[PDB]
Amino acid sequence: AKATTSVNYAXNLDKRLPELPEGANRAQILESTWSTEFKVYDSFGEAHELQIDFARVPGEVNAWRATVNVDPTNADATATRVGIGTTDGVQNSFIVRFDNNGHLASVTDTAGNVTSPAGQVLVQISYNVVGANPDEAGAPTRHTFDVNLGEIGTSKNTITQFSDKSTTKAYE
Amino acid sequence: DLNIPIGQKLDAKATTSVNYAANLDKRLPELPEGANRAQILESTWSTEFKVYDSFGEAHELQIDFARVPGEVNAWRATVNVDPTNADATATRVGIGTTDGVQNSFIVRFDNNGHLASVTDTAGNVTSPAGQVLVQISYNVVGANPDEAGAPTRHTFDVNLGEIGTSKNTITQFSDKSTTKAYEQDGYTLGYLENFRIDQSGIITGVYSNGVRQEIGQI
Repeated sequence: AKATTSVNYAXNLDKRLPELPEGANRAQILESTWSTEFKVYDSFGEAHELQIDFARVPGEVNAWRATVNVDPTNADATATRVGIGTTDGVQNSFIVRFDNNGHLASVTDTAGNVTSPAGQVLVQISYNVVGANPDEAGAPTRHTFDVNLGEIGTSKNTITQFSDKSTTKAYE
Repeated sequence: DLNIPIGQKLDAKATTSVNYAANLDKRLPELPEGANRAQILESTWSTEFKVYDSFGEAHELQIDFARVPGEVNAWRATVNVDPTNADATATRVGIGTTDGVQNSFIVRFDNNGHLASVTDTAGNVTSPAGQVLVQISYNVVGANPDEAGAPTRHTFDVNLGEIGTSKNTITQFSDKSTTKAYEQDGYTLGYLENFRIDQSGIITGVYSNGVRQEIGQI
C-alpha cells in the first residue's frame, strides 16, 4: 500500500473492432469499447478504482480514444484529467495511435502535445480524492498518477493493436 | 539481465511466401473460342487459401482456374485477395513485378502434365526451366498510408513449383482436381506458453500460434 506513483498497461487491443457511426446507441458503443478496471491507492491508504475505456475512433484507422474515470460511479467529481505533460488545459481523454506493425506509435491528449518519436510513453492522471476523512485536505486537493503504456515500436510490456482477441489489462 | 516471461507476445509475421501446388482436371471439356458464361463455368475450378498481413489479419486469397478459350493445355488464373471486397483491395499478379499488370495470368502445361510456363498480361513470361514464382500484390485495407500517401500494399510470392516436375509443383494430370500442398510462412499474433527441451540441450519457447522459437542449448 503506497501512493501508486505508476500503473503499467500492456497486452493487445483487437484491430477488428468496428467504429461508432451516428453517435451509435448504447448497444453499439459497448460492441466497440474494450474496458479495463483496476484498483489503486492514494497517499493516505484508501482504495480507489481506475477505469479506462478503449474504443476505436470513427473515421481514423489504428487510432483509439481512451476515456479515464477514477471511481466511475462518481460522476462530475474527482474531475479526472489525463495529459502527457500539462494537466489543466486537458479533459479526461487521450487518443492513442498505432503503426502498420501493430506497435505503439503516439499518444495525443485533448490539446495538441504529442509524445516524443521514441522512448517510453507516460500519460499522467489527476483527480481530487474525497470520501470525508476526519482532518481536512482543503482546496480541491489532488493526486497525480502516471500511467505507463510501454515504449514505442515494441511489443515487450507494451500495448499492441493486432488482429486478435483483446487482452490489454493493467499490471503492477 | 534478459527476461523471458510466459505470456510474452510474438508479433505477427506477414506472409512473404506461399508454396502452393494443385492439380487441374484435364478431363474438363475444352472451351470453343467464344463460349457463354455457363460454359466457361463448367470448365473452371476455383479454390481459396489464407494469407496474413502484418497485423495478423487472415485474408482469403481466391484463385479461379478457367480454361483458355480454344487454346488447349492453357488455363487462366484470375487472382483476388478478399473476393467480397475485390475492388478496393485491387489485386495485381505479375512475374517480376506487380506494377502495370492485371490480376490474372495464364499457365501452360507440358505435354506430360507438368508445369510448362506462366505468362502474365504485361508479357512477362517465366524462363524455360527452374522454379516459377508469381508475385502477388493487393491493398491492405486497414493499413496506414505510406510516406507519400499511397494506401500501403502487402507483397508476396507464390511458388507453384519448378518447371517439369510434380509433387511440389502444380499439375494437369487427368482426373482429380484438388489442392495438393499449402505452406505459407506468415502467422498471427502469438503468446509464449511454455518451454520445451530437446534431446540435445536446445531449449525452445512455444507460442500460442504454434511458432516455436529457440533460445539456446546446454
